[PDB]
Amino acid sequence: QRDLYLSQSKSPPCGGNPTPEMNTFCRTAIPDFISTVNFVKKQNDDTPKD
Amino acid sequence: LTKPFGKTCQDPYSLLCTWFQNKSDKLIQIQSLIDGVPALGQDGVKQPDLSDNPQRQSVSGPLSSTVYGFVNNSMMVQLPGQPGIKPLTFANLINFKVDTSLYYMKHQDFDCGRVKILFFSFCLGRMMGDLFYNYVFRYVYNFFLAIFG
Amino acid sequence: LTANQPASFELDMPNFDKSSPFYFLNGICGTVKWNNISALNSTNQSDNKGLVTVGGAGSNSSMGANSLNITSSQLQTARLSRAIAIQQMYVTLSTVAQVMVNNDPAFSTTTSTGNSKNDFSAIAKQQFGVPYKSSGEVCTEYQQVCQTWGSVPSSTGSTTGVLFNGTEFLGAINDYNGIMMPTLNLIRQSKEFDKKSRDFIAEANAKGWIMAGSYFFDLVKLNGSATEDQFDTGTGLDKSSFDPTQLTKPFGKTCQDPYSLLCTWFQNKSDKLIQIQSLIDGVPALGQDGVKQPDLSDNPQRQSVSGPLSSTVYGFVNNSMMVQLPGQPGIKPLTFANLINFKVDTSLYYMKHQDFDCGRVKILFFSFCLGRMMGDLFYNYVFRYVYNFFLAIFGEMINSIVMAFLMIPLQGMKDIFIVGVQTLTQPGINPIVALANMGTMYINFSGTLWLTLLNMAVSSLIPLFGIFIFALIMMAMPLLMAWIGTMVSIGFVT
Amino acid sequence: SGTLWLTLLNMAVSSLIPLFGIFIFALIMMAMPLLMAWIGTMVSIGFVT
Amino acid sequence: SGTLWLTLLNMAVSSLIPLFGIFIFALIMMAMPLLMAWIGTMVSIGFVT
Amino acid sequence: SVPSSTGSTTGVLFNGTEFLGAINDYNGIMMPTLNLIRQSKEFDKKSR
Amino acid sequence: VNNDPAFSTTTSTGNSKNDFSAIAKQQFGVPYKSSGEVCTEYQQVCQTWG
Amino acid sequence: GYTGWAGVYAFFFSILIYTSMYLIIVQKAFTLIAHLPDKVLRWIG
Repeated sequence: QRDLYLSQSKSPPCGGNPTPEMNTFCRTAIPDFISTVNFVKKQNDDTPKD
Repeated sequence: LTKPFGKTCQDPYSLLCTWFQNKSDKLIQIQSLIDGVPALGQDGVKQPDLSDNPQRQSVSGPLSSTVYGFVNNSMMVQLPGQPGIKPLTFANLINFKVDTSLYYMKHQDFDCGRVKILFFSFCLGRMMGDLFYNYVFRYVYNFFLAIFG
Repeated sequence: LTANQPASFELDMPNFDKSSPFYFLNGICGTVKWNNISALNSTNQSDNKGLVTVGGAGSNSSMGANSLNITSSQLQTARLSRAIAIQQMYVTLSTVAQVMVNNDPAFSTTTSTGNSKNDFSAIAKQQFGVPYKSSGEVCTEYQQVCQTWGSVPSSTGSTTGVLFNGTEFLGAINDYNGIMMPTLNLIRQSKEFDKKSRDFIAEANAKGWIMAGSYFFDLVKLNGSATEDQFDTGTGLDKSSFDPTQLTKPFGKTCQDPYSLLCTWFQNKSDKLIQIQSLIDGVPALGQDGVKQPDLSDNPQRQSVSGPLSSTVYGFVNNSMMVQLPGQPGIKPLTFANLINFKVDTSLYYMKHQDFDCGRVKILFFSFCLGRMMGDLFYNYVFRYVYNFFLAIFGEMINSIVMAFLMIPLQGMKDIFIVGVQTLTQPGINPIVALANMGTMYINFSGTLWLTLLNMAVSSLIPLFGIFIFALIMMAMPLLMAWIGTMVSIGFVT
Repeated sequence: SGTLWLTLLNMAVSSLIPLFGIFIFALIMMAMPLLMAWIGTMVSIGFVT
Repeated sequence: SGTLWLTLLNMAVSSLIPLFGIFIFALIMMAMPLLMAWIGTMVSIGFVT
Repeated sequence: SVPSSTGSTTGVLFNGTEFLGAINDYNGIMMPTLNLIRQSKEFDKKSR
Repeated sequence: VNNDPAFSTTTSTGNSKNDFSAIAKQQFGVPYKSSGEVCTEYQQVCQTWG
Repeated sequence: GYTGWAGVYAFFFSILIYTSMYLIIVQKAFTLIAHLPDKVLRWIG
């Protein structure tokens, strides 16, 4: 969807007069989703270090 | 995934809707990959019961190629180890010959009563019948029955 | 052969090779299931190399009381006996089905001479017939016995010749039973007296005097024994199913699985399989009511399908189940049915047909009754259809549930105590064991009746009307609970 | 006693008009203690005598 | 016995189907004496043992 | 596979043992921890 | 009530980003654990506010 | 050999009467506590 939007960077909504959230979406890339899930770090954060 | 969308999309994922401009096709495709609807019919496989079910039924045909169906089918195979699942002692002793086909609402064709708006000929009676009964009542009833089974 | 044979087999109809393009059509016309014979699952030597022996005495088994010997081919044809019998069923019913299909004028794509009265009905040019008593008169109720097969009177303005004697279905049934009889005979090969009745005595000396109590029942069959046709049960063909609606299942606004290829082939026009459905149970070629799948059990209160509806497959089966063959009768009407009278009528809740005021809406030079069309479409054809469909189901539903909730005390108790008195009245018959058998029969009947009652009570979930079959179970709970408690307490005691 | 009980059963079953029979259902539930008392009286009387 | 009772209550609650929801009531009442006999058997057995 | 699924048959990308294989992996990784947990067992001094 | 932008006589002169929602310009916040991490279930002890 | 769940009900009754008999054995075995002293007193007394 973002590629289809950026290929049309002469027409709304990535162009013209975008609403701020749409402008932010057009600007920001798509981070990796699988790479961010990590159970060990989450459990370590939840558990007190003591 | 398709929760926010509607007449105007609401919480808690309004930002996804505004990104997609209130279009849900890219996510109903996700749903159809997840459990089938609607690329393989309006109703398909549901979330499997992963408990020890000796009478589990394998899904067959196109529904075999969905995530939930694949998990259900995988749950039945036996590993190279010797079997360790005990089927119920008497499944035919307790029988429930209950069929939901008795309460099926069929697809009726209504009289196409043509109205002629100047030079526009169309029967709103057939459209009303197909919409409110053949597609609203019928789908709701079939949805209840499908969950019921 | 030494491995455990499959417990159940299923044959989905039609059958097609996986290579054939019509594999998706597998199972549209129903499915039939049959179990295996218990002569192989038990511990029994079996091999194809040479001679094979069957087991009798030695353990607690369902086999015969004597050890017999047969050959590998004999036992091979023995384990296939169910398959051969069911295939004989299929081959003998094939002619009947072919005659029935050729009867239908709709299926006759060739030019037809009859137009409106030269035939019998829109589903059959020639009438199948209805059961007749041994008087030449119309046999409506089963209680008045029916023996012959007579054509319906001139209700359609003409009398077409019949094509059946009403004995094809029962002819297939007793053909199947006759084919089955040799296998059950071979499996049932004294039987009431065994030498092993003594084997405990010596073992008793191994225990001592205190253990003499646990031998009591042995002594009962020790001083009891000294002083002292059939039809197949457990075939499992009840589990078979046949849903006529699966033919029109895929069709819709845009058709979908499972049989979507049928819809695509017919270009989303199911006007040709609805004729199949009307041949099956008579909708919509003969009204919108038809006759649903008949229940095939001991139902002396069975009601025959009269008129053109008799010319459908389900109606024909229901009518054929009524005729009494020249052989001995086997169904006796319940000795007290007027005792439990139900004057429930569904006509009190029927919704009529109402004429609405024509709402005259005028377009430039067009004019139509929008109000009348809305009224007679949304209510006279949508609300009316749903309500009348629920009532139509409920009619035969409550008939059957009332029959089942009526049949417990009279039939069950009377028959069980009659057989108990019969076995007790013969001098020499052991009274303790006879009472024990009476009690176990009581327990079996009471429990299986309770489970069937639960099954139908669940199956009475029709909207707007099942709530009061529910209320029926609640109002009957005291009296029916008394009946079942009597039965189970008697069984436990005896 | 049992003829009256069967008449009650028939009436209750035949009270199946929609949207309103649930309260005849409430009536039978509410009267179940009273009917149970009376019917038990008469039936136990007959059983004893 | 009680774990299975709790899961029975869970599924009976989880039925709650619009229109076809009365099925759980019909089955539960037609089975309450029999299922109650089973569960009371189990519970009393455990209590004596 | 299933022949004539939509008029033709295609290759299968699994062996039906990926989910169960993951389950066995989880159980095998879990076993050392529970073994350390469980570590006489048929007799105790407290009983006396 | 003073926090509600709907009750403010003057309308927004900038982007909606500087605001929080259509009911609050400054958010109220939620309870937080003693470690300052997002508190969702009360069974986990939540002490501070953020 | 009992057909149907007649064997199931037999199983119910057998385990019920097993624990029942266990109970009466325990109860009539535990009566000596107050059963023997009285008859001992009958003996010497």
